[PDB]
Amino acid sequence: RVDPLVVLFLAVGFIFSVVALHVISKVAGKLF
Amino acid sequence: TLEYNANSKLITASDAVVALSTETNIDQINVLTTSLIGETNPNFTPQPNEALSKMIKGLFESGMKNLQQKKLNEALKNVSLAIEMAQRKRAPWEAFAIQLPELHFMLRSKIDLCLILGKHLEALQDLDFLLGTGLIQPDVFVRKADCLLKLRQWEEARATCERGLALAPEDMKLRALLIETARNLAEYNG
Amino acid sequence: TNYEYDEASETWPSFILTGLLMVVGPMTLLQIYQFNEEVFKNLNEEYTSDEIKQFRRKFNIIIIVGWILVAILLQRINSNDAQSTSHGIALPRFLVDGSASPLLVVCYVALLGLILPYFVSRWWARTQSYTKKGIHNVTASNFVSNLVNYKPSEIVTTDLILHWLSFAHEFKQFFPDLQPTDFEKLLQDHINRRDSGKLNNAKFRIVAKCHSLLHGLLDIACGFRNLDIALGAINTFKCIVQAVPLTPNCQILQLPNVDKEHFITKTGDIHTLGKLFTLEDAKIGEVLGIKDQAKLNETLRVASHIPNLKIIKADFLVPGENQVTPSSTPYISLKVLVRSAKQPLIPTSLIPEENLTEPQDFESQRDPFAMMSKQPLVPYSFAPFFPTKRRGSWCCLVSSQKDGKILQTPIIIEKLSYKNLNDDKDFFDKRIKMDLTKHEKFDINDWEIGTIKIPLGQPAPETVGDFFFRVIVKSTDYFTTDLDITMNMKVRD
Amino acid sequence: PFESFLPEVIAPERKVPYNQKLIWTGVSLLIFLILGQIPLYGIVDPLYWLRAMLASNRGTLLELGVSPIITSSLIFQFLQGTQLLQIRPESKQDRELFQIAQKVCAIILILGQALVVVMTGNYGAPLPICLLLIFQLMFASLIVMLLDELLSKGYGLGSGISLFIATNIAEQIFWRAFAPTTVNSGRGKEFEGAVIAFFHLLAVRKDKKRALVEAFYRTNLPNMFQVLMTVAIFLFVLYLQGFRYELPIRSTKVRGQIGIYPIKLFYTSNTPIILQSALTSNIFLISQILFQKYPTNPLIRLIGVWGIQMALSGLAYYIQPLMSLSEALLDPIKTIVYITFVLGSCAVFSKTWIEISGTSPRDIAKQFKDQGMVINGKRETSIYRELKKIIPTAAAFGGATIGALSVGSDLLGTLGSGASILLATTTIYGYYEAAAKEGGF
Amino acid sequence: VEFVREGTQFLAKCKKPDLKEYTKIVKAVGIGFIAVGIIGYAIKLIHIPIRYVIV
Amino acid sequence: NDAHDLYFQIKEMSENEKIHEKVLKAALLNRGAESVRRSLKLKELAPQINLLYKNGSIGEDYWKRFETEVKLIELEFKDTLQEAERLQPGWVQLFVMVCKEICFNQALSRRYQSILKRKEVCIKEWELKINNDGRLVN
Repeated sequence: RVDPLVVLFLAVGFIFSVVALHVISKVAGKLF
Repeated sequence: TLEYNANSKLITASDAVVALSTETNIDQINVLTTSLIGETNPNFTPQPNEALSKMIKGLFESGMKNLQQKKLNEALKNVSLAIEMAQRKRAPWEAFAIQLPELHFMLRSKIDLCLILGKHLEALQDLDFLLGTGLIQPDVFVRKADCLLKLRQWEEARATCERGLALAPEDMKLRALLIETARNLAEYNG
Repeated sequence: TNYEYDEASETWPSFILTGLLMVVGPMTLLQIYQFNEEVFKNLNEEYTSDEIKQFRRKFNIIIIVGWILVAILLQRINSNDAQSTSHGIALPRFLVDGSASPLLVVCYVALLGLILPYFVSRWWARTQSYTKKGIHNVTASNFVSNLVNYKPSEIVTTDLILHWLSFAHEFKQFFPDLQPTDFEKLLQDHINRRDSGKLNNAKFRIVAKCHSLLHGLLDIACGFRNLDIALGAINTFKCIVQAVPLTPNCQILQLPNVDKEHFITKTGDIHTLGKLFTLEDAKIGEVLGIKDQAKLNETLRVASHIPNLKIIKADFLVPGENQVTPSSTPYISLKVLVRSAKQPLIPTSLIPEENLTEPQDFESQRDPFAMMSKQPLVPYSFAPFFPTKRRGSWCCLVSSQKDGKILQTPIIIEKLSYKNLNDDKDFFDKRIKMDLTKHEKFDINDWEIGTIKIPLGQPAPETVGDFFFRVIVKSTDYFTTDLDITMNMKVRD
Repeated sequence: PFESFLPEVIAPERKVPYNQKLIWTGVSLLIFLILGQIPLYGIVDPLYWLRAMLASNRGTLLELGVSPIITSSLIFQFLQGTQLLQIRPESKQDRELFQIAQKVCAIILILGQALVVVMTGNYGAPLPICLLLIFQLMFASLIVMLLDELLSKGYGLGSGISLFIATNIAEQIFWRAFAPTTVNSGRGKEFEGAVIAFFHLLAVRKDKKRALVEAFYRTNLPNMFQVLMTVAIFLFVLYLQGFRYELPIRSTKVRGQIGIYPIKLFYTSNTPIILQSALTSNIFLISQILFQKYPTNPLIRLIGVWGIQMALSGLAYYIQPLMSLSEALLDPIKTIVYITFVLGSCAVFSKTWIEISGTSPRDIAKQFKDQGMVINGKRETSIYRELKKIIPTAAAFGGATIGALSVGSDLLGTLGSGASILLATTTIYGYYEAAAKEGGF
Repeated sequence: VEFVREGTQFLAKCKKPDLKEYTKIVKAVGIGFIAVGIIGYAIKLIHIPIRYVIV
Repeated sequence: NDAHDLYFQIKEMSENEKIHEKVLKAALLNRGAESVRRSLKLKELAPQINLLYKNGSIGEDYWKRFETEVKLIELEFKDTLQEAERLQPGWVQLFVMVCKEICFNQALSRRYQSILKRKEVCIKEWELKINNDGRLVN
């Protein structure tokens, strides 16, 4: 049902979304 | 592409370049058609034909009678004709366990006759077919090794001798054939 | 806590010095710190074509840079001038607060999002398309599909196996322009020693890659329990290695310098190497039609240095017991005598009976293959037309004698001693015919008897009786004298 | 038994080669480690022992770590040991139901632990931010449990929890050596790593005969002596791992199967030291709690008194580990009683563990009876009598030497605790011996 | 006192690894442990400036 | 590589060229024999294929493709039986057995016919000099 590459993609996508949220909240203060 | 004849009802491929499997299937279908043409009943039984078997037996007896007349040449032609008729004019829906033993029994006589006459290659090929179609008996390995030694093929000769001895090592002929092959191969090498 | 970066460039130099020293030091330490005679490794290059040499040819500074970097940073530090605890870090300040503050994070997120997943996925897709044997998945699929709808009526020859090999998927990756028919034509030109003209660099590549393909085909054929295809595969491997068409008299055509138009027309009785060596050294040259002593010595040294085998004792063995017992796991023990085609026959009785028996010790009967694994490797083959250099190889496969089906995967042995072939024991010639066993230089303990052991992979039957087997040991580089023996396990309980 | 439809990774039908397994192990390790360095988003009691043992760190997506998985595994292990689960090996459906129940209870305990640490933690009582912070750690927990399932399915060299624990131990070791962080307290900036500050003092001090001995002692920060001692103890524990008793075995059902049944010196290596550590941890936890709650009592003063923090003048004072040779030479009776206790603990732990875990000599004799294997030069009715003469003594001596190694490391001042070093060494040696007996590069 | 006797007998009866095997063991385990520790150290080090810049 | 589409070609020719009815039954029996042979071949090859796959020498997709072919062959055979019943009323219990027999009969026929070619292959392989009457002249 789940493949290993699916697991790696989910993990990397989660970490990428977390870092994107962090950098967005950081740049929101500098821009506004 | 393929054409369909009217008066003969035999399907032929109209293409100029046709594959091998297609050709085999076309010939098989032609055989099935030409047999269903002769066989009239729609619900045909796998029971073999009687007149065909009688004709085959008659041709085989005509071939075998030439042995008593010490006529070894025309007996081969008669046996070959009988085998070809039994292979052709017999519909494939006849019983397998009844068509196979008759073919074996005729081909064994053909083997012995062809080996006696002096033809060795046709004999070797017939033995190869008979051994590959499901009959493994020490009455075949002896003749196979004999033919192989006659047509100068020593490695497969010793291989066949060993395979024959691995079934009935108490044979008095297989051991002599193995010894002869060993000596001939020792000369072939040294 | 709240770290304090190096804003005076006084702490990161020492850290970089440590990081570079810890990687250079071991490398400098490692740099400061750091059986079977082959007669063909010399004569191979003397008979290989130059067009093949060109193909075989065509297709530490880290320590120094680290040392000079350590020197530079040491001079930099030496030029430098330099209650509550104040935590800090060693990295410089501009690395985190200068104008390149987003550069580091974008580089990091790129390395995490593109380099890692893409390369991991590519490596995975590449390591999944390969089989454990060493061939592509499409090639194995083609082999299996061709062996499935294979009519037992057609007899296997070399042409049919080449036709099968031309459908190899790995040949399309090498040359997306060529077609399988082109591959068949190239392999035919190679076997018949025909010049391709322009595609020689492709013919060499495909011949070099044919090795693993034929090994995979042999493994698959043994897996389907088919003997004709295995024998044809080994014979085709011989043919491709030696670049000589499979004929009745081919062991003598694999020699370096012979002219078929003269040899075939002149003689018709010399088929093997032994019947050849039966003639004198001048008659051999006169028959082969080369009439060049300086060149006849080369072919005489080649034809007297390829290995012919002969069994001494062949029987089943069970590790730890003495007889074959029902539902037990025995292995096959072979005692071969690697001899050249020139030496006469040594009787079995002359063997001192000490080299044939197996030592019965726990360290020995725990793994009977450890004693075999001590034999030296086989020398380089005499393959003047094969592109690369190969070591000899012997394929030992076993089949049953009831029906004639292969009952295990083929075992490929590589360790063997050719000590019986060296030019020191040359007084043992077939032409002297003077009972050379009773010679002043003949000692039966000098002839080394190599050993070959094949694990059976299947237990003995639960019944009681004699069950026959057949062991075939064919060569893979020459056309030498192979083994075709029968053996039976006498299950007795 | 119930109905369940939840996502799970499927095991490969064929054996995974060594290189494909090693690369996947490395990649899973990299992902698990990166998960431990990124902090949460909605953020605005310190227990360093549990966070160092159970692979967790505060303020990151891996705050739960492998603790939720290890809790469920221990719970089901106890439930199977108490024979209440009555797990029968004759059916695979029961095994699959147990394996899926493992996950369905692990996820619920994850939810519970997360909710309680959020509602009780020092993050703050003040809804969408709370829900998003919950989902972050939720998805992280599912990721880590799925990665452990992957590593256990066959794509990895072995289990995931033990691997991650060994990696965190090795990482603490390496950080106690090459720490780039510095501390400036009056004298100046000094690296918190052994090799780093060592080379720094060798270079900048310009006084070799003094800087060498100054960087070699370093009474306040790790030095070269500790590194030498820990690498020496690592190598000695390595050399001690090859010790084993090889008794010759043969088969009687299928004749001709000769092999060796290896009996290592470290029979149950990982268990006794970890049980001793958990016991001592609970002990001093209870002692500190009761000493802080109760000011003074006869029994409270008898069990343990805390002062300058450390316990002293009590029973809990004796159980505390020795710091260095100074405390050893201070109270020899304390050293004697502590060493005797720490050795007897591992001894009785090895004994009870080999008796409970189903590896007692009686169970091994029964297993031989099942397989039909016998000793080379002995009889059938003598295998149990022979195993009674090997297994118990071997287990007791292995526990004793493990205790001795641990206390020697703790006394000589290694970079890390001897328990952690031994655990990591055993976890890696297991992978090595598995790859050796299986066959791989 | 007999405990040390049983222990030394068990040790004398065990199979001590020799040099040629000990070197392979130490090489393999050292490569594994160092590859673990260096990866851990790099991960714990690189994420400090990232944690400072982002957070 | 099958005669399955050949029978469909014959059927489509039937409605246009007004072909005989017996040739249709013949092609039907031929397809039935081919289906019987392929089913038997797959039944005999399943263990060896599974062993090669578990050994790890055949790839991962080929096992799935083979398992799919196993049920595809059964579907084809059931459809052929349904077509036979459609063509002749109550003609199923005899169809299976006549197919089972013609399968082996034509297999033996092909095996025998192949020797006409097999005879010259060995001649070319062994460089035999055979005159007429099949005798050797060395």
